[PDB]
Amino acid sequence: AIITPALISALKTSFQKHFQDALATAPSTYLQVATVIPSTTASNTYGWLG
Amino acid sequence: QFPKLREWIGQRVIKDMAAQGYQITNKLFESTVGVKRTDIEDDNLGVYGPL
Repeated sequence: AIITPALISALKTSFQKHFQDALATAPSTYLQVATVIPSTTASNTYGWLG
Repeated sequence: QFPKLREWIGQRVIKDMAAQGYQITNKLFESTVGVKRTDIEDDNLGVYGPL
């Protein structure tokens, strides 16, 4: 008993991680309106026959 | 070079040689070129290969 503020303030406590990833919004909502096309290139040319 | 031989005139004369030197200091040279990395990455043709 009779503990100084530093010892109480000292990290006797454990550090969790439940805070992190809580606001992690799910990405990839753009796949519903867009398609992913690899380039491997400075530019891309798209030309189709009628 | 040693002095030329001359006819003794009555009393021999002490002469002296002439030595000289020559110094050259090193010089530092540089040549460089900068290129954007995307151009090298987008180099399917191979234009920048012989760099």
